[PDB]
Amino acid sequence: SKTAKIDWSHWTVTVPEENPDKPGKPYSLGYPEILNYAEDKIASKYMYDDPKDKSVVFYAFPSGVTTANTHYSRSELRETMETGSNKVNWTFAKGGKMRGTYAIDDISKEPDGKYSRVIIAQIHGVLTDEQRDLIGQKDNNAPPILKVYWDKGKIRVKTKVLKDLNAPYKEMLSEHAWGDDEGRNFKEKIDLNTRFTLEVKVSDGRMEVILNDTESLVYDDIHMKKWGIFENYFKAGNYFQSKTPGTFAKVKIYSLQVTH
Repeated sequence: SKTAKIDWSHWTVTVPEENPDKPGKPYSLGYPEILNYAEDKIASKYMYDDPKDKSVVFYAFPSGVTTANTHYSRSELRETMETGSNKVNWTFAKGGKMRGTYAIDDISKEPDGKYSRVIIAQIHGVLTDEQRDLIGQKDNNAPPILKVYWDKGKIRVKTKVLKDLNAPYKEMLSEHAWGDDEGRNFKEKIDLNTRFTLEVKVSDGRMEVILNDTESLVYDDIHMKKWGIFENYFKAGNYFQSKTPGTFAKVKIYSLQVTH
């Protein structure tokens, strides 16, 4: 192929720029209009081809336009395991694997001279409509159980923990029941402009993140078991973790594969 190996039939994209038809909401493309990204006057600014090395660039920066739970701007893919649908999602028991080949093509520094941080892969929980309505929530949001960062020359992983292990079901369904773990870093330093591979392997009660098919960070304790009540979708691209004026990142993806 002349372009990156990304199966567009299983992703939507949200970008930093406002949707003119939904003031205050970021522009997005799903299937099949997402295939037109190179020619879309809005999206092609933020998701575009590098034909020289067959990558797709995800370019993001603080735009002031974000979605409801989001807080930072993004140029990022959201997995649709069923082409055309947001509502079909997977449990950890069902499982899933995502493989991507990435490079951090460019990124800003913060005023203290340290690089800005960027989230390049996630697993995001999502409530079913039945769960949402059980607890009376305004939308289907649920915590990002996995966030994978590029952070000052390392790949860093953050996961969620259940704060109270005897919390009842309806409490467990709320984001307030889930806190952050302490974070874990891969040993291998990843410089800018360096291809690396990420693989995320999810199965019942178990989440594994692999860098360059060498080191694995494995999550398999009680919190992964408790997390089984959620459905999930993968995310990949550039969820940019700064609002400092003038900051940005560009994340290249050469290959992206999801299986269930």
